[PDB]
Amino acid sequence: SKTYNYVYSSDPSSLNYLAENRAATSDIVANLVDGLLENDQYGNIIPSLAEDWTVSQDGLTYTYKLRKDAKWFTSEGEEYAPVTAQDFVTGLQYAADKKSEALYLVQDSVAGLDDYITGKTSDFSTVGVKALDDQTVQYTLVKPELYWNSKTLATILFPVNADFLKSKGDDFGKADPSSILYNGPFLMKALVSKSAIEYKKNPNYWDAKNVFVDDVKLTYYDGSDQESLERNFTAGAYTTARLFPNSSSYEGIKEKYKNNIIYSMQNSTSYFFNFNLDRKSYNYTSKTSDIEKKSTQEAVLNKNFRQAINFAFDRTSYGAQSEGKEGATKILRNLVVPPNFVSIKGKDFGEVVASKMVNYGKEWQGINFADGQDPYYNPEKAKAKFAEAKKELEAKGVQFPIHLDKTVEVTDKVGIQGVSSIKQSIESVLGSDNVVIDIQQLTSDEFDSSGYFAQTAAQKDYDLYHGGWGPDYQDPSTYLDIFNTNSGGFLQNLGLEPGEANDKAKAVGLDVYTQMLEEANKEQDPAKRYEKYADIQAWLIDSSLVLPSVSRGGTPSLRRTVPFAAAYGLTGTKGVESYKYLKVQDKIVTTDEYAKAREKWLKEKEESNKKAQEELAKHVK
Repeated sequence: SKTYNYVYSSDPSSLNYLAENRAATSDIVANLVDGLLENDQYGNIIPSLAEDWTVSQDGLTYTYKLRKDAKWFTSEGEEYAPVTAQDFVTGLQYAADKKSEALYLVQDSVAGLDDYITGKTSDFSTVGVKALDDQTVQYTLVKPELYWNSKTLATILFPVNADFLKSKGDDFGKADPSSILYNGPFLMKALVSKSAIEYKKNPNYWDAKNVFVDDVKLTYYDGSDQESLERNFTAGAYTTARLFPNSSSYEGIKEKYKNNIIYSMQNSTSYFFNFNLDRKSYNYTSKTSDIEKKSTQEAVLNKNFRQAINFAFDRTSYGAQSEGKEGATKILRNLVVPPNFVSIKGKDFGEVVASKMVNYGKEWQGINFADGQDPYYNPEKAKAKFAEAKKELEAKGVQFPIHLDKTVEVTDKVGIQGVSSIKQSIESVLGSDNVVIDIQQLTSDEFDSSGYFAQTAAQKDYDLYHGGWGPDYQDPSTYLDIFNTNSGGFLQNLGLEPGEANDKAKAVGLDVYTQMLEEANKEQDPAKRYEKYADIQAWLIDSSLVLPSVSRGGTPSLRRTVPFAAAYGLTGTKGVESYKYLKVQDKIVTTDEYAKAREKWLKEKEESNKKAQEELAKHVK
């Protein structure tokens, strides 16, 4: 038997792929449930449960033909029932009925779905998903979406068996392998909080031939023993290992593995810092007075203040805490939309955003948004912006310094160094008589419930947050919509609730931002549409409501995985998240072997993408 062994860091709150928008859930379910389409090794969208599909000439009707040999299985591997088109009707009705946190992916796209979710109608037969027969599912959209098929790689568009769902009721989708049915490459054999996630290859999966490992075992990793990754790799227990050049052990590791260290490419997941614009919870704070809390509440609404923090935040120093001195810039990401995410007549998105910055003030003159460098850090600009913020805030009675709470997990030693670097950088540039970053070290449970797994904006217990977005579909709106005041998926992390559009959101212009998103979304020509989203991304950078930080990837590893065997996707949950396609080998890959494979993959990706674009036209009516 061939096994992949490594670690995981995030336990899921549930397995409810229809109701969750957290990667903690979809990273797991990517291995357990398939949707209509998936990815190949090159990022092409290829058949999954749907063996064929058509789109109408007006772009509003998508029809999918499901393969007859796809079945649902229990967690023990027993066949439950064939997959049918009705399962996609069931899945969408359930996502709507449960008010899924990912409803923004479909609520404004599928005909009638907004009316049903919001109570304008009560009958799901008016919603644009239909099972025409057992093998044929048909979606009806409100407007054309060239990116619609990419959306089927998001879990809210995955199927569910209605009888199983009914039998389970509120038990459906709990963090228990028996809470869902399986139609994907693996069965979940173990899901143990703070201990293990274990997958077993499903021998009767419709595409079992493309699953090259029989078992996947992930041991819980809390960040307290970073040397354990290479230690267990070298002992033969892990298949891969992420290296930490700051560790005392790195000198010896690099001498042993001089020809084996492999750096991954930066990918489309973007991280950024944001502020809590309407903080309600103060369990984790170093502030002791209402004047301090009100002073911070006022400061985070002040644009000059946010820009001063932006220009005082040394991203190189931050990156160096995990990547070491020489690799410090390899992870840096300077927009929310990756600069190469789309192109506009051959110009990259980030270049167009840079072009738009000329209208947002001298403080952005000459900015370059390329990955892998820090265009923000600028102490003299930061100090000048802060002086302006301080005059504005003092006129309101604000007391200085402004204390900003940032949380970190007590066991997460690299994360503690990261946040310590941001404290040092900001306080060094602006002065601790002006800003203090108060680091709150929390237990796992406290870190989870005040942050990523908080269920309301009111439970967010911090002034600064560091989270990120993985794109759900191939359009800049997947990133830029997450701050809109009507339905933004990231709004709670800013302390705001979708719908409200309250005084604080208006104070920082997020209502204007939301209106801009609405206008840009109406544009159907891709070049024009992308140009409008570039202006929207420029507005957001200028607003400094986000402080772009890092991406995933760009990091060193040792590997016994076969280079570029796995699936890859720019968006969705069927790429690197999936252990389908992945292969393991005995030999530790060399840097030179990886480089040769990378150049081969880069060349083949362009050829394959061109073929894929050709194949697309055969599907119109």
